[PDB]
Amino acid sequence: MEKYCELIRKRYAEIASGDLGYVPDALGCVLKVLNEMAADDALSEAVREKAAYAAANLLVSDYVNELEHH
Amino acid sequence: MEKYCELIRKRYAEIASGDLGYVPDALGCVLKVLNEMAADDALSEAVREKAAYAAANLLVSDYVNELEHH
Repeated sequence: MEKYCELIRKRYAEIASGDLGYVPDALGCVLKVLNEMAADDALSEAVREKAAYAAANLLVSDYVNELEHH
Repeated sequence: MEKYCELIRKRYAEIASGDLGYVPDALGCVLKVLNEMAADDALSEAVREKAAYAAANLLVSDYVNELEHH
């Protein structure tokens, strides 16, 4: 937990405490956000690429059934 | 796979084909990128928050041992 920036640590504490809700489909949640960023022309190409690669790598991994997760 | 943007589908095909490398720690890879974005003052606060929330949610989920991953 220590390696994460302040904002992630804050929001982690808030999900855990019930100040924020929790999304049980946690892999789906990360894929949704990474997909939005990858597609966001308002973001730099470097940022879009970083998001895209992490998403693609997760899909090709065995953590997700990339055809049928959602 | 169909719901993802073109960039993610392209990079997925490239990891799968060997035009790009693969990162076996796929959950670590998504957490690293989300953490970089969450901390990036060059990105809008809305974008930072979307990245932070998805990362925090993944950490609190049981997909990752958030203290001891990596």
